Amino acid sequence: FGVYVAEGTEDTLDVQMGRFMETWADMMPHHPHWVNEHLTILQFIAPSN
Amino acid sequence: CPISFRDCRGTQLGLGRHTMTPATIKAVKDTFEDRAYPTIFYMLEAVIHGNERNFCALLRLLTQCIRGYWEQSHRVAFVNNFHMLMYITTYLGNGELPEVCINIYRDLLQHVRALRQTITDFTIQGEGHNGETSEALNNILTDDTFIAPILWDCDALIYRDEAARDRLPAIRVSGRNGYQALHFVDMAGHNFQRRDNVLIHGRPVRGDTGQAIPITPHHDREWGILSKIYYYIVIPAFSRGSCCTMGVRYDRLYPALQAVIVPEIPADEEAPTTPEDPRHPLHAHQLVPNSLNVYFHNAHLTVDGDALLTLQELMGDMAERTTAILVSSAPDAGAATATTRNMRIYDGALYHGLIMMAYQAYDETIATGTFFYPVPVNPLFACPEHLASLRGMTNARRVLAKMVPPIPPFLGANHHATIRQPVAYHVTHSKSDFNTLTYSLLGGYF
Amino acid sequence: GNERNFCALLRLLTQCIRGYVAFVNNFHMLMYITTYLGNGELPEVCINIYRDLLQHVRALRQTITDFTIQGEGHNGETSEALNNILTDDTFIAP
Amino acid sequence: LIHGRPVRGDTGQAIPITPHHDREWGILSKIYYYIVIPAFSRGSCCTMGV
Repeated sequence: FGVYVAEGTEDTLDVQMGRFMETWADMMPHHPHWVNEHLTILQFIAPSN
Repeated sequence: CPISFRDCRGTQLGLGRHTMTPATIKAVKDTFEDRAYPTIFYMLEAVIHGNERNFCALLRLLTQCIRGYWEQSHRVAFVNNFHMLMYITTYLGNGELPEVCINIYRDLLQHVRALRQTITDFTIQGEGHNGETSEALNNILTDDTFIAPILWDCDALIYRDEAARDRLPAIRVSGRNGYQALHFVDMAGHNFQRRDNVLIHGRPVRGDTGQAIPITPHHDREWGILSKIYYYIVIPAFSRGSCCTMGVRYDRLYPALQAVIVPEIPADEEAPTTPEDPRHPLHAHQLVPNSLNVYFHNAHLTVDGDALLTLQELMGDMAERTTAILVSSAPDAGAATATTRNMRIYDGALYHGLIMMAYQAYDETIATGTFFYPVPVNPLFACPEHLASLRGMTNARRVLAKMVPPIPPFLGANHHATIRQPVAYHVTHSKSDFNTLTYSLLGGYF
Repeated sequence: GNERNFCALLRLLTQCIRGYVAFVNNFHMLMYITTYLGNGELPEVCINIYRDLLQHVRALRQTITDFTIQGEGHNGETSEALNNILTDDTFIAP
Repeated sequence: LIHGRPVRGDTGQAIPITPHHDREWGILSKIYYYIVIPAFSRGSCCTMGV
């Protein structure tokens, strides 16, 4: 979701974003890595991350 | 990069520089977290789509509207747009408006100007390479390569594709490259369902339209700089990421705009002003379902017949349809090396898009998704709440959207874009002040 | 608490509240008021009061939001409601 | 029970019952009821029937 870039599909962006919406429903197989920015320094530098 | 660090460094940056008065800041608050912002203001903003001619054509209605809107809650309006408030300042400065609103606008605009001056100060002048100015080489807000989230006339694109000249540029507009930018579109050539890659540049006030005349930018170079700084600072400075950007549907919008119930006033009689007279446009005897008059009366705004007639001149020029623009570039010579040429950057933006303050979904007056479709492209402008306007809105999409900002890949992946998630986190989660936050963000943008 | 019933009383509800803050008792009418009776037809101070109250409520909702991490659900049940009852649909208003 | 007539919808008799609001309705209502109201009453208010 955060690395792929597509091109315009010659539409009114209504169908485009809607289709992208259901596509994004199952496109997420796990927790994205770039979501836990609320973490502080400690657990961040912890070897678990 | 701790949030406290960002606040402190901004505080140092905003040491001796200007700040807004409490009146202005509380006014801009009362505006932004007011969910009851009447949508007709968005309507008129979309239809004028930032044409100086359009603004100059609607003096009376605009001044009366902003008046009645302010002397009812002391709330300012139109704040989101870049190309109207300064139009007000340029034109609506004779003294007809209440001094408070114009003073608010003046304060905020000169504050933006002082932010620009700050960016000028903390860089050194006279250091150019490969045709790039030092101002652009230090900050990103001054580089014409980077663009604003919202563009309404192609002049910014003209500056961008005249500026880099070494960064390999690539522009995608609904697939196929390149634009055509045909201006001053009329009724006879509306074609709301037009799929081509033409752009609506507008009608220059001082010039000749023609057909083979090459396009001419409507404004100067630093107009875009002010646009970019305003968008990327003050709106995040106050919305705290609550607002969102989206597109419109002129095919259904424009037809709703013709409902005018102005009465044929008898000749040589004084025009009614108070709404209590049936002859007045706002009066109930002149109130008919499915009309613009009831749209105004929902906001409880008093307007005059001539102002409503002015729309017949307003429909001289149309706005075609919102679109997505993708611009790619290489890093400038400041970071240009043999291994980073392919290592490029991409960004997506809305042409003829619009930003609304706070998502609302609980009004019977207007059904959901009647005029606007939520299309945000920014980690900053993530609007998980606004997504309820989207058709076919489900529960899974909404619950998963709270933890990820949905940006379509054709509008730009976060990693390859300029604004990343952490700065959005900072602007959304730093609760210290507003002037300090403005300065902190501004200092970030180096 | 039905908006169809509410949207038919505009006039009378306006005069009553103007003459009289009131009607702060239950949720199913205050935010309807701020939703429709919210364009300055009433004296602006009451609108400010109601707006401040509702923004306070949604602010507390933000508070309960940010004090838990997102993306951990089980048995087809959302992450955030695994923090508090007030966020869990299994619970009911009195 | 009585569901209250929907505003934007169709009446029916066999037509299935439908919610009048979204999910945030419940959480916002709950927060309003259990926090600000008691903090303002300190147990002086009461709930009764008609």
